[PDB]
Amino acid sequence: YNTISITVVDADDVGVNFVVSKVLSTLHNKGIFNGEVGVTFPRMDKNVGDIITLFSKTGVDRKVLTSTLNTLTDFIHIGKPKEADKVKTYRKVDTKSKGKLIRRCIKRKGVSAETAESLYGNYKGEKCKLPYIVVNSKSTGQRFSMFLEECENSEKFNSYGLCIV
Amino acid sequence: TKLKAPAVLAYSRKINPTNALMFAVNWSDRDNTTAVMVGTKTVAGTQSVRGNPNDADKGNIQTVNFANLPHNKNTLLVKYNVKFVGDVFKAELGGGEYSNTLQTALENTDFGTLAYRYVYNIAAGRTLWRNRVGAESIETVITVNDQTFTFSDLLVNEFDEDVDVAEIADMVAGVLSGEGFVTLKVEHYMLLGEGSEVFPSQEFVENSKLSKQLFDLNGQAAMHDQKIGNAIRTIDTWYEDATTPIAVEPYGSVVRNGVAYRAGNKTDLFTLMDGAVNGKSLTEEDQMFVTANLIRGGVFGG
Amino acid sequence: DLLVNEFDEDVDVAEIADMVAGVLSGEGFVTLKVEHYMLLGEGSEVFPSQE
Repeated sequence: YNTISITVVDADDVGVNFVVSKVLSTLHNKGIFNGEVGVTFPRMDKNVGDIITLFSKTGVDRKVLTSTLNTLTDFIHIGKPKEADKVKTYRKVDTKSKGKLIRRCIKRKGVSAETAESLYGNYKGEKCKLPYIVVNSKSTGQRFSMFLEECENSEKFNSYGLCIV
Repeated sequence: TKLKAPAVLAYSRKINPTNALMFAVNWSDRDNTTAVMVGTKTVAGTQSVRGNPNDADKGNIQTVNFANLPHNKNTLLVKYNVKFVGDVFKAELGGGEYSNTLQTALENTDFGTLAYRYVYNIAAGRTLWRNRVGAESIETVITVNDQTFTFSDLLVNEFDEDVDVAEIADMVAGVLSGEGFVTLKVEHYMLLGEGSEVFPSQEFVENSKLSKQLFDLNGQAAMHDQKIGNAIRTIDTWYEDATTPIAVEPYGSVVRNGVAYRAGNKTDLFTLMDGAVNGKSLTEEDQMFVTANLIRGGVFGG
Repeated sequence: DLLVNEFDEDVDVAEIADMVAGVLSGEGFVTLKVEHYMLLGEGSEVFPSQE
């Protein structure tokens, strides 16, 4: 599908992945990822990279995303819409640690704090070591790291531009 | 000739900034300055590295710190002052016919260029370094000797041309060349938003369990003076493979990238300075590097 | 306002100096209390003695 590049210009002032995460948050909160625009980073290694690449089939134009990422125009670079037969979609993978499933278990099974705690004691502690972006959610008022790993392409996308089901 | 540097030759700082003060006004109503404070949030306990039976006991005296913009206002007011001082050839320690010879080698230095660039840094707004990203509109009012000079959109890296920057630079250059002093009152105005996470000075954490330690001034979000100074020092454009202006340092060693932008092809201060002292005609752009480090100050003896 | 290095003649200084000369010449002692007011600015760094 045809695609557009979004490039973080060299930023001595800030972390490059911090600009990447702010770009992803602004693309998310100002629409963009309707269910078709999805990012892809030709430079995902240890980090997510600096080159973001949005690939709506319908087509992702610049006028829209230069006015969307206007708060980011100080150190962002928007490429021209080019074409690619395949894009490596990444998907959202979440990390589980303890208190999430402790409260999930006493909410569902009707167990006791101590019962759930005992059921999960010698378990849990997931620590993904995958490239990531640190994202500030708006519906829930905290910050978190969204982890990204390569999987097969899917027809539909989410609001962060990763793959769904 | 072979004049050697005194074992203890030291210089002082000329450009002295103060600490910034974060306040919350409205873009239209700039009179309701509101103390932006620093709150605490839970998080303590469960140090939780893999194995490591030694540093697992870790006692917890923890609370992360955070700071946000009041939800009634939308404009961040950053406030600091900059005192420029003269006599850039004052060797506090030492001064035995070596700094005097360096003075007589650095008389033909263009203070005008340096002056313009220093003022340009302020007008551009490099001090923010974190709050800059995502702002709608920035307004830098520089009150130099009772003359409020409002600046706005000026490029950070590329040194653009502006008559008003040059005007303030004239006063600065006069102070730099001879002896005098000038203090300018800088107030930045940035349309951030209601409930916007402001970014104060992060502070040194030791071997504890904290990750969010914020520097505050009596319960008020503030930025460090040393960081403000580093933002005005970002003008080194005569280094090996000169790209973006970097912070003027004797060895050009930015520790964030772990590099050495002057230590490499004999472009470090010590080499250039010794050459000039003993009798080597330098280039204007490289002798200005020496003057810039004299303004910065430090121990240049040994 | 007084000059630092160049010693100019000022009468009020000479008045204090008079009573000091007499003390130093013969016997007795004199005690004089000094206060300095400095206009630096908002939050300027002060410089105490080191150790």
